Amino acid sequence: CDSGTGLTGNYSQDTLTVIATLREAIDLPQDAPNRQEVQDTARGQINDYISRYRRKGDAGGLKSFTTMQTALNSLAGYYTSYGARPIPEKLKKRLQLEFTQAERSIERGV
Repeated sequence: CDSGTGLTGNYSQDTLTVIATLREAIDLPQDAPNRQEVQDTARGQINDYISRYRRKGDAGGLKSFTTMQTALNSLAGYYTSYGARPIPEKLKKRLQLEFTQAERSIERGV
């Protein structure tokens, strides 16, 4: 589609920045009755990070990075035929688990 970019995967800031678009998609303001469209913009980042800036700081235990791949598969699951139906378990669970694992964990609370 458009593999390649200039991403630099700075660090943590870049980690939340990417998921931030995802977490915003699952529950974007009422100014976007198309959680799927906004997700499209995120897809670009994926190709950029995964298809241009895959390198980073893989300490060999990153629980967040592993989720990015777990939720990624789930995300695209919702965009399927654009099913405007209740967020499936794997979607909500992965997005919730990812949103929480992303938002909750990165938030540094527990």
